[PDB]
Amino acid sequence: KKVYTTPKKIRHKHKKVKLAVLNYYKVDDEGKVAKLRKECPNCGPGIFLANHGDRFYCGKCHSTFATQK
Amino acid sequence: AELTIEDALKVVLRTSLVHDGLARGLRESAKALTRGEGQLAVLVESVTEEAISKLVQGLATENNVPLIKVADAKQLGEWAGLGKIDRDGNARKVVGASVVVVKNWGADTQEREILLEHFSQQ
Ligand SMILES: [Mg+2]
Ligand SMILES: [Zn+2]
Repeated sequence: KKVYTTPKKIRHKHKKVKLAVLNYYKVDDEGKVAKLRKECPNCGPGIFLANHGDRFYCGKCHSTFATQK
Repeated sequence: AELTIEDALKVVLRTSLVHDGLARGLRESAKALTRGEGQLAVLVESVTEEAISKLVQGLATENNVPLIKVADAKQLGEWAGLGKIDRDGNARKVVGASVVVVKNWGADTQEREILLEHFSQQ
């Protein structure tokens, strides 16, 4: 064996980031159940569309979506 | 005393835990509600912010109401299963179960369904 070279550049993974969890669902005045954004057509409700500038995707399908809404 | 003091839901929860038919937490509960997964619903009475509770209520309303209040979350957790067993009886690290929703059911009829039926039919 020889000496280890080490050209630096140490990269770490992704630690999720805990965040505020849920905000994309609302109740107006009790009775009126109100949704933010839109649900997935490929798989049933419980999945929201990820809203960008003419870019949409879902997490149960991991990525598979494209159409603007 | 022989009558169940709202123990006609704890048993159900236990059964669900056993056969992995639990939507535990808020998001999971919501998911269960939105389609044909969640059939019974239990929420915390000591919800912080109240917004969460409101959301749960809204979800329950959607088409058909499965909600029942009972009492707290920690107790529910203790009943169902939170912690690495620990000795003969209970002694687990006491943390709340949050909003708990039943999938699958598993067990049939018993004293479990009568109270729920009563709640439904008014
Ligand atoms: Mg190397
Ligand atoms: Zn999807």
